[PDB]
Amino acid sequence: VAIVKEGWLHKRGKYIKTWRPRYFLLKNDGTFIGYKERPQDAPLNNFSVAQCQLMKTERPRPNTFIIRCLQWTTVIERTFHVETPEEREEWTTAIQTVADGLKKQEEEEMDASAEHTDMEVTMNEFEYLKLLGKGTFGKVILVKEKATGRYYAMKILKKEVIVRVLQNSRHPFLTALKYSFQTHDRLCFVMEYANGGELFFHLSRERVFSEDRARFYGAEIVSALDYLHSEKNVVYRDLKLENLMLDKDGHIKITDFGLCKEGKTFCGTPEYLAPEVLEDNDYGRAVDWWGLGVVMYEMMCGRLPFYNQDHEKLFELILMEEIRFPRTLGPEAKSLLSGLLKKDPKQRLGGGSEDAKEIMQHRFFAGIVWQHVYEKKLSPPFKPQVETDTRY
Amino acid sequence: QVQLQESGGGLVQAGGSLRLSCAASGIDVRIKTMAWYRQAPGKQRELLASVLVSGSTNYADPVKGRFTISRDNAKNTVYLQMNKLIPDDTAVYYCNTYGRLRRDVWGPGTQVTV
Ligand SMILES: *Cc1ccc(CCNCc2ccc(-n3c(-c4cccnc4N)nc4ccc(-c5ccccc5)nc43)cc2)cc1O
Repeated sequence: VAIVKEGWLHKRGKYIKTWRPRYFLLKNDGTFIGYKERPQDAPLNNFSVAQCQLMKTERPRPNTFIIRCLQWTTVIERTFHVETPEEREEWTTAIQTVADGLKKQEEEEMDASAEHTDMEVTMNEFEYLKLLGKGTFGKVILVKEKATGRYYAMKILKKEVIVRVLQNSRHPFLTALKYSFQTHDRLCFVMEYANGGELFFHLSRERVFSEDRARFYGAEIVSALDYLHSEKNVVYRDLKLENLMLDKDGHIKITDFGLCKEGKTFCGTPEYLAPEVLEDNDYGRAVDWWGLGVVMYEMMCGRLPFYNQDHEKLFELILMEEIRFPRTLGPEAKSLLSGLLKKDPKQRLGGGSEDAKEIMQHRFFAGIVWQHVYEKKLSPPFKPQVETDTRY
Repeated sequence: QVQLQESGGGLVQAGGSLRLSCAASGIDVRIKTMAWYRQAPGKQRELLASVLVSGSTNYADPVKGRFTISRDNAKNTVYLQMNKLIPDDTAVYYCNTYGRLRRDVWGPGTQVTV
């Protein structure tokens, strides 16, 4: 893979500074990646421009352009600003070209490799039941499939901002896409909805999970993330307690309900943001291991490792303050949490080339048979009180 | 202009035969799976036959043995030989590539009636 264009751009930030100078590489494989300075010599699809849509604007700043991509079921936007209108032209152009190049090669390849795959549901099929979320480009609502009584989450996006179940992720602890359909003006993703309750609620009612209970949920999270990282080459970047639910049997479900994007007040939950995300530094697989660390700290201590009602002070704590533990935590748990919450992503547990393997080899998870974790052969320490039972 | 153009339709006495031809201009039939389809007034468009780049053919049951799909690499064209035809064959006939199929792009089609 070769560099196709490179140079400085102001990158809009959502957390601290608003506009930050970053040195960006555009590569022929589609990756468009920014760095704090000219970097001196695995790729994540999060940073791909493939199938992007490019738009020019003049607010807030002149000479700004926006890359907009549908990543799985989420519309994400990357906003940028240069000094001259000509500069913008060269960038949007360089980006379109790489992107068209990728579409072209890909279509040619599947045209040539199609194997009698040359073959040829709607709103009314569903009962609305509750808004799960709202955002720039659409909403997420709880629905009941009328024909079956089964409950789903439907993500409803505005089709204009954009313009698949055979391409699902076969991992048990991720949210599966059930159906995907479009209307005259909408694009709709029907995805599983766990009915074991929200882990945030379960944790709240119980005050704390024991180390063995947290170990079970962590193993299942670690397994879902290893899969995202290594099978799909994507970072989740969205790990928080409120995005963890339980299925009927007590196994983890990581939700896929996010819309738009987060971040005086912040438009979401900032207490799980990794340092490098706050600083708009470059980030990779290791941000999800930081979120793991915050989630398991919360499970085993019954409170966040860093909190303040002022997000500014919270941000300071996350970047600067050393982790403190309750007296009742053991050393194996303290070792895992302190390694996952290393502020420098390069020295974080999981931040090396081995990624998830480092975490599964940590002594905290000794004895966990990861093949059995993947196969739901582990026995849940808690069975929610419940199939189509609206208990929660 | 890149496109596919079907030709060779018309009326024929049942049990007759017909050769439909799909002229790709702007596309390389040699690099693509090509298929033939048909659609009748009240019905959904029906996949009929495919020919992979190797040349491997394949046909759907209603037409197994009666129709043959062939690719003339030299002539950048696909062909569908229609033998021992039936009223239930009456329809508009389209040819297509995988990519155009998934984008719902179609040439003009040619109408056939038994
Ligand atoms: C401020 C802010 C907030 C949020 C974001 C982006 C957050 N996106 C969250 C995300 C990421 C990946 C996936 N994902 C899943 C998945 C994850 C968890 C549970 N269930 C499921 N299904 N599966 C896939 C497959 C592919 C991809 C993908 C990613 C990038 C590019 C192409 C494909 N993603 C997922 C779900 C949710 C950014 C920001 O700035």
